[PDB]
This record gives sequence, C-alpha cells and structure tokens, in this order.
Amino acid sequence: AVGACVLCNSQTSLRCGACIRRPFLCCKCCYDHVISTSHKLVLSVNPYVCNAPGCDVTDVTQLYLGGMSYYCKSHKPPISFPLCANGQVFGLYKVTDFNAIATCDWTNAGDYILANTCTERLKLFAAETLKATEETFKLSYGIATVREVLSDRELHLSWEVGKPRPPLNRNYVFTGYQIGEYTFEKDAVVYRGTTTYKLNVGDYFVLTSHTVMPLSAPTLVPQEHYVRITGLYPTLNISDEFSSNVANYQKVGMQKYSTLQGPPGTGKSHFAIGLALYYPSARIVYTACSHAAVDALCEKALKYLPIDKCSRIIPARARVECFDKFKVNSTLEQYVFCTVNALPETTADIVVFDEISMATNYDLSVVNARLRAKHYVYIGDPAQLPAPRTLLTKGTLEPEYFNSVCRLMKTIGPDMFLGTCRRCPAEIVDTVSALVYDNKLKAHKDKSAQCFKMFYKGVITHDVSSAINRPQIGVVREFLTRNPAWRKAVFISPYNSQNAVASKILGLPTQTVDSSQGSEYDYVIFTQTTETAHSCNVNRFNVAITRAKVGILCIMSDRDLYDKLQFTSLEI
Ligand SMILES: [Zn+2]
Ligand SMILES: [Zn+2]
Ligand SMILES: [Zn+2]
Repeated sequence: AVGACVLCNSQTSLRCGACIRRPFLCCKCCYDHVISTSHKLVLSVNPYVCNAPGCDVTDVTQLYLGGMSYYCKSHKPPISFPLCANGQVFGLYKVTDFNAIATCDWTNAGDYILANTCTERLKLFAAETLKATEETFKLSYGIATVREVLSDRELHLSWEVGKPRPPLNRNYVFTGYQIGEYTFEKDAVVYRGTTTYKLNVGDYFVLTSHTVMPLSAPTLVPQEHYVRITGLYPTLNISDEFSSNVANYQKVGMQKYSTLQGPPGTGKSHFAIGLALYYPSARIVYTACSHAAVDALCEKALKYLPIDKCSRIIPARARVECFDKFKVNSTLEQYVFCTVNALPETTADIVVFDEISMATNYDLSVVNARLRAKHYVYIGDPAQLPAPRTLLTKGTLEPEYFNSVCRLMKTIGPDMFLGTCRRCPAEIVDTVSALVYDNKLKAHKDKSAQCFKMFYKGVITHDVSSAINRPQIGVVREFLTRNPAWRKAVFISPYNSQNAVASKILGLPTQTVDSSQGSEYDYVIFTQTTETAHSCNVNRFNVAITRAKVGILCIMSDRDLYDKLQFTSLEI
C-alpha cells in the first residue's frame, strides 16, 4: 500500500485502480494520468470512492475530501477540497508515454516501439502489462474436449461454441486434464502429449494461463566500463582454436555487460564455451529462453568443458525432452545450463544469455533478478527471428524494437561482431550479407554450386489461416526425382500446414523457419508458400536460407527476394 511511483519514484499511497498492474503513482503524476486517460479509479489503503451510502461515484475527478473521508459533488460536506487540483491527486507525501502503455491493447506495433524507447521503469511496466494482457487473452479461447481416439498419435476434437479456436501449431501448448502438457497439428488431427497417456474420450484441454509476476530488476543493468579485467582470471596458454576471440573475451572482462552480434554459423556457441576456457576459474551460467538453445550450448560444452563441472537445470514440471549428458539440477556446479523461466536464484562470475533476438524485455528483467553476476554477455543476432508477439496483429516489429539488447545492437552497434560465416556456401552468405548485414558478413566456404532458386507462385490454399501451396511441393517432388542427393534434405517453409502436406507428399523431415533457427542441415528445400508480410520477412528469409551447409533449393513467390537470391535459377 505504501510504495514508490513508477514514473518519478516519489513515495505514494496512490495506485491506479484502472491499470491492470495497479502501479504506484505519485500525487503529481497520478493527476497527469487520470486527467488525460479513461483511467479514473485511484486506490490507497481505502479507495477513492464516495463514502456516502449506496453512492457509485468512483471517478477521482468527481470526488472531494470531507475532513478525512471522500464524497462526490452531490454528497460532499460544505468544507471539502477536490481530490484533483493544482496538478495533483490528494495523497500521502504530497507521462504521455506512460498513458499510452497503460491504455493500449498491444495489437499495434507502435505499442511495442514505445515499450522499448521509453525510460527503464516504463520498459518494466510495459513488459508486465503486456505479459498480463497476453495471459488474459488465453482465457478468451475455447476448450477442446476429446470426441474420439483413433490411434497413439491421432484424435478428433470437439470445440467450445461461442469462443474462438486457438491456432493449432507447436506455438500453443495446452494443459491436458493434469494429464500433462499437449500440442496439436492438422477431419484428422495429430496429438502430441508431453506425458504418454492413453487418451481418454471426454478429457478436456485448457491453455496454460500462468500468473504474471512483477518485475523488479532492469532489462539491462547500468553499464560499467573498467580499466582492466575485473573478477575474472584469464589464461596465457589459451587453445589456438579460441585465439580468434581473445580480444573479445578481454572486452567481456572490461565491461559489466557486452553484446555479441553473430550472424548464422559465425561461431556464437564456440565463443560462449570458449569464454569458459579463457576464464577457467569463473563460474558461468548459460541461459536462453528455449530448451533447444540451452541444449545447443550443452553440446558445445560437452566437447570442451569438463563434464563433472556441468549441470543442466530441468524444471520439476518437465515440458519436453532435453539434454541428458550432464548431472541434472545441481545448481552449485561451475557450469550451469538453464532456460530463463527455470533459473534459480544464484550468482555467477559471467552470465551468458544466448539467442538474444528471442528474448523479451520480461525475460531480460527476470535474468537480472535471478542472477547477480560480475559480467553479463548477450549473444544473438537482431537479423534473426524475435519472440512471437501473440497480441500483435497490426504493423511489423523492427529488430531495434525486439528487446533492449537488440535496440542497442541496431542503434549504437554491437560491442563484438563475428564477421565470418563458416557454415554456408558462398551464394547464401553473399545473399544475406547484402540483405541484413550491410555487406559485412564474409563467406568462409566457396560457392557450393548447389544453391537453386525457382520463381513459381503455384496455388495458395489455407487451413484456417496457415497457408499451403501444393504446386510448390509438386515442383519439389519433380526436382527430387532428378536430384537424388537431395533425398537427405530438410523441407522448410514459413507455414506449419505447408510442412504437413510436404511431409506426406515428399517424406522429407519438416521444419518451420521459426523452429529451424539455431539448427543446420546439409541440404534445405525451402518453399516460400505465399507473398505475405510473414513469408517475405527479411529476418525469417535470412534464417531460412542460412540453415544450409551444402545446398539449398528455394521455390519463391516474391519477386524481390527471388531476384536477390544469388543462386542458379531453375526452369519448369
Ligand atoms: Zn511520480
Ligand atoms: Zn491507469
Ligand atoms: Zn456521492
């Protein structure tokens, strides 16, 4: 009840009753808020409501102080002062951006731009408000009750009438009824249960609406620059393998936090694990939002770091299969690998946060609250994919607005840049270098002469809204017959429904662009499927074509991106 103002820290008994997070607002700032927004309910120990019996006046601008109580204009005593006067709301201890964050529905991109260009306390208010809004939106969706169980991987669902049906992709994880978390993929549907249970007919599934906790720590700690390496003890005998990053590892010890921009295959995991070999006494906590990103850091550590000093932290509510080679849940080991949402409350000499474009400001703040470190290293690439913003439907979110770290990398530049792509054939490196890296990404490999492009719009069908292009899959089928080496290719597309159709017709393993991020394959077959802003997104395009080590086949819909591909064009 007695707290600090979210805009100027000035201690106050006032909280806005109309804000979903009920932020503490000082006398001067609370006024500026209520007089310029639909928000008029003000809270204290006792709320600002007319005390006269059965009176429903709750608007602070229509209320007054009758000695030590509150009444409206109809019930106030003769000796009464308005609660709103002289730019203040009467309270104990006597913003255009705050108003927009407090009242927006988070469906426009301009809302996310503001949530990242505002002050640090407003980045936290925006992050809790958004996450709480995203949670109440899960309640709007309809329940799915099991109508029939066909086999061990297929079932038929009955949906709730009057309430919308949530998108059926791996992005939406339901909580089954607690018969474990489950996911669905498209009258025959495919059921993927985290726990193996003999699907009961009648058992219902409801979305994982979790409670949004308040944020205390900033998204980024205030930057500190040092004259020498602080609290970290380096080696002189540092393996030749990691010699390329020695100046960069030293920059890490001479700053509180550092940003590393690493385009695809430039050595991000190698840099992250090599930092442990450079400061061999340093206790390092490796974190990322996804289990896949944490597991990819575990695979690199398994090769260079002693296995007895590693531990993979697994939340007691084990969602998916992850890394099994380190001792599980030993928080005290020198090397701790854990997803952000499972981080224990501990300290470290270095905290490494990978896949930084997938972090939200909420995740950035949680890491600063659960981990107190001498150094923080943020690794990722603002030219790769961001975290999905389920509420955002109007506008495109630019990389400088993904999070605070991405904002820094796109404005003031990253502290460190890994400039040599060692994964991709030169045709792919030269294409993305020009597209998203301002020609600063260099190719280590030669041109493979296995990178093809085909301009073919096909026919766009839809499974609700997820798109399908059967003629583009028909072109791939015709190509596979003529190019049997491509039998081992991974099929990639911007749509789950396109992938479902290609899995049956081609038999190739499938991956969406978003689920392919961080992974690499010898051959990639990409079908653009549509000409939407989603399938044309340059960050998504960049991720899609940089998955390939040897060859890529792109069946394109957009002329712009087709013309930019520095690939050999094919006919049909
Ligand atoms: Zn204030
Ligand atoms: Zn408010
Ligand atoms: Zn009244």
